[PDB]
Amino acid sequence: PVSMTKTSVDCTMYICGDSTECSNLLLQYGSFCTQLNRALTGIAVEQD
Amino acid sequence: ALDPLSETKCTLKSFTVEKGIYQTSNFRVQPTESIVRFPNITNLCPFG
Repeated sequence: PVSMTKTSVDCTMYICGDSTECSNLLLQYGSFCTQLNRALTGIAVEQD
Repeated sequence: ALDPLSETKCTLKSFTVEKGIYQTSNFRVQPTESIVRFPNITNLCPFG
């Protein structure tokens, strides 16, 4: 094997899909899900 | 909140964006109306 599947997970659509309160609550956690998505994009580009 | 270039500027937290491609949370289409579906129940109450 050479490469894996290029998964991309949207943190907001996953945790607080179609809602405002949970997104406003998660906004207090900083950049966790955003940096996880950035790491996933890095995984994808390194697979490429 | 004006153009996607400024959106990428907010994303990278810098006034200068290099040659590349980025974005943020996905844009979702909202439902136009609400459709209620319920049976056509035939049994009536014999109040008559």
